[PDB]
Amino acid sequence: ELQEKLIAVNRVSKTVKGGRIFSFTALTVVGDGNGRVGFGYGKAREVPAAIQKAMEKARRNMINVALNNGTLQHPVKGVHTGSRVFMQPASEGTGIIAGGAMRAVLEVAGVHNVLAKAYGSTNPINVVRATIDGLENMNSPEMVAAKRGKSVEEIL
Amino acid sequence: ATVNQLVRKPRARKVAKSNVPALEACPQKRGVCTRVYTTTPKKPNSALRKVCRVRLTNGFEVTSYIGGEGHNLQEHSVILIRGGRVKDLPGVRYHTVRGALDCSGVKDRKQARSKYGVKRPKA
Amino acid sequence: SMQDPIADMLTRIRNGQAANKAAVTMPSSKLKVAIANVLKEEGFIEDFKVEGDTKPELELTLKYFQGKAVVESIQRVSRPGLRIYKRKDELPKVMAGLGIAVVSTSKGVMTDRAARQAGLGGEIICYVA
Amino acid sequence: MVTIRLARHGAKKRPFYQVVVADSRNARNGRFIERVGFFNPIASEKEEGTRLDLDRIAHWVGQGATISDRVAALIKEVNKAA
Amino acid sequence: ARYLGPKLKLSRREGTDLFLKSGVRAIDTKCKIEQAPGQHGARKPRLSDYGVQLREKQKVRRIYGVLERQFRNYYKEAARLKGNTGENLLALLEGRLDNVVYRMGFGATRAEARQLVSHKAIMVNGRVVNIASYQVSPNDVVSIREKAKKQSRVKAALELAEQREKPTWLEVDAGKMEGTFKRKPERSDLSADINEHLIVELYSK
Amino acid sequence: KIRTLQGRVVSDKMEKSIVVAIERFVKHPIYGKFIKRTTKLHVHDENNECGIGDVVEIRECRPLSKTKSWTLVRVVEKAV
RNA sequence: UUAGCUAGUAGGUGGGGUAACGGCUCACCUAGGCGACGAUCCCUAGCUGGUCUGAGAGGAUGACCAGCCACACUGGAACU
RNA sequence: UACCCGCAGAAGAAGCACCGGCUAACUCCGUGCCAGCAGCCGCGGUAAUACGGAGGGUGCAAGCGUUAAUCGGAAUUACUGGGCGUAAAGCGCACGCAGGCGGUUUGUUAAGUCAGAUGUGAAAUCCCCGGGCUCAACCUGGGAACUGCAUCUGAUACUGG
Repeated sequence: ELQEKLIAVNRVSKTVKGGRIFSFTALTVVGDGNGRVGFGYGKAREVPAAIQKAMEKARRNMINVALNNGTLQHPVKGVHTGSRVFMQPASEGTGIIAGGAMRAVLEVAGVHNVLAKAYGSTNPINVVRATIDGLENMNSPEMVAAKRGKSVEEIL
Repeated sequence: ATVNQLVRKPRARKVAKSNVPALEACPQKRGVCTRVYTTTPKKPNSALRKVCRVRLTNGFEVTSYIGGEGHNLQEHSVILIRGGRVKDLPGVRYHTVRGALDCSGVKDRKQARSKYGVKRPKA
Repeated sequence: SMQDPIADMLTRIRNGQAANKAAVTMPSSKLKVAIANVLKEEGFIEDFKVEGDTKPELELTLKYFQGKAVVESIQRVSRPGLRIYKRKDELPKVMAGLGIAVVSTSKGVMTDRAARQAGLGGEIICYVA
Repeated sequence: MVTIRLARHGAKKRPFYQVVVADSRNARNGRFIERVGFFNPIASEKEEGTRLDLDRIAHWVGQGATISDRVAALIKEVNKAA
Repeated sequence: ARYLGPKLKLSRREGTDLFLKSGVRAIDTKCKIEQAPGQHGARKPRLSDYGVQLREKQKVRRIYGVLERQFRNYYKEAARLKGNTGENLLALLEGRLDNVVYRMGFGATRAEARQLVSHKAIMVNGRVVNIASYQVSPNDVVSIREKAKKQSRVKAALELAEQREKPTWLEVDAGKMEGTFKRKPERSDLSADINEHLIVELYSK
Repeated sequence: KIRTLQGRVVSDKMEKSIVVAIERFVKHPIYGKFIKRTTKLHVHDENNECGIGDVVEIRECRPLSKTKSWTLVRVVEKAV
């Protein structure tokens, strides 16, 4: 049911008395092709075990993003430690205009038409954190209407 | 930062210099080589790079790398430099095109022939 | 010195929301009470009230929905260092129209949508969403 | 003097003339005071290959503008057909 | 301006059948369709994201026989037009003369249909049209010339055309050898295995 | 009905002529800030009634001299 | 890493001159006028509608087409 | 002349760059930090998917690479749109002219600001809907745009007098 994407796999290291110990880290994202998406970061000595840990961590701690019919609902910007990210809704059939980790997380998150841009450092972990941060605090018309106590027609 | 400060003194751009100044915004330049010699490269590598000191037609005196394997270049030969530095030699910034006015193409070359000026071998 | 009372008002609102204060108090002004009136009729603040005679003090009763604050982004747009004026055909839509932009027109100060309906531009005081 | 003439504005071997009111000293395709129409010499059927703003043309002749031989023939054709 | 190499090689590289042959014989009986061409074909290297976008674009381009310059012009035109970019590009690609000839079954393959158009055997609205890339519009009737109407390959392709699904946006009369393009084909009529959104984001870097 | 300008008088030493500073308020073309820009003009002043620091009203007329194409029509706020 | 520039120079009266206003020119009088919102000096450059790029704001540019200016071996000068 | 009709015959018509990563596409043989490659990281020192040749593959196509030059990526002069404890960056501290900004109430003015109208912003070019060359490039009808400037009338909330 859920679609899982592997974003970046790199080899981290650790020096001990014996010498260098090489470990692997796996950044993956999972989602239901709709408002549910979540990212996982796993680490192990082998890449299959790393990707498996990442998928288990990704399937938990997911969030609900109040998205439109196929796009976002307003231009929103997010930040997490090095990646000022900005994204806005686009018309039908323009695709996912995004780079690196952003493309994978958006695609799995179900949006199909979006203009995005990554400022600052484009580190994959930080941008996928910042992207879901912006998505998490993205207001919806019903939420803002109920929040301010007015009708959705009054706010349009 | 402040808009007042920018009004008093506008944002200075950064004028970029060319890394091939002897061409004078021309694609190639003709020159006569005053010396043909070899030199050793920088720290990681080790070889005898074939380079020639050429006097350009605009008065500049620059060094140019002779590409390919083997060359017939001797002094008083009119060659054509085109720009493009070699990372691993200090002060060599230009390449001499093979196949222009005196510099013959690299013999027995069957791949990337266009870059070294050799006619197509007839079957 | 204190050279922007409107920015000070927005800053008091933002800080009170962050600090979970029920109400904030500041020295009043005819423009502050006007923006407060706009916020109240747009559902951003619960109610406003001005007391005093010689040194009137305006008190804003803040609004909270579902634990967290309602106003999550409020920023001054035309500030004394750089004024911003926009014509009616190029007014901005804050948060795709879900948020509002307090714009001061000739017919009093109103929201951006009201200004578009009424067909006249003005000075853009602040965005609030 | 002020004249009303044709400006060759088209691709090679397929001309298209713009009827313009220009000062006669100037070049053919150059400066003009007011554009008053077109003439497509190779147009097919069902499409108007000539349209003249006869009100402005009359206004300029009243103002003292002369008229070219080809322009005279075109006005004659337009008035005969319409 | 035309690809003159082996046709089945392209199909093998794309993994699927790009309909580059008539369809009378089984594709497996002529090639190793599941295996990429060349010496190192057995291996399945992990394709990058740019790789999958480029593969989809090349897949469509080889399907319709268009070259890169023409295809980029098509993309620019589609992006210029109103609406969904992918549907507009697919419509523009589907509006070509030789493509419509193949859909109508006058030509077994698209290459055969292209040679038919180029060799002065097709007439759009009674006027002879020779350009393979000619865009046809709604309500246009296309037919073979009287001289070329007796060619064996044309009927040989019409019988083959029955084995494939019939286009809902066309009306063909196999006796008089004429068809009628009444509207531009909707995406739902097109084959759903083509992810055109990859091309529309590959070209808009 | 006719185009007319206003400005401070910055100099009146020369006979029958004064320098008038029109102070406009234009938005900066790039940074959007509104800045004051002045433009000194040589203005014909018949009878020499104008002094330093008086706001006057001028209109553009035919060229009196090399640098004089504007002339005053009245004088307001004559105080020191 | 150009801070001062200017004596027909800024203005007035009058005469001359131009198709026409005007230090355009001359006699006399006044000591002014330009300049930190960059005068003067140095280097570079024909200007514009536009062209390329960019989501935009901008950056760069002025070949073809069209508008204006200036020049015709170099430096002046008038005649019709 | 475009264009159309007829004749013989698949004949008279495919090359260029690349394949270690960025970057789509991999193996074998000769050479051993030599010859050489390179836009960056970097290969080659007698088992090179990185040099040269072959086979295979990838991208383009009457073009294909390299060079020169501009913008983008570069949020890397940041107005939109960056920062200054330690990464480059708070003058050693203060007074202060010119300059920038200014608490709160009322009246007046309308300069800044906003609305409407008029004149203007040459034609072409860009954009939209069509038409003509078999299509396209190209040519062309009408509209939009030219975000600007000037004048007239009005609004007075904010800034200025």
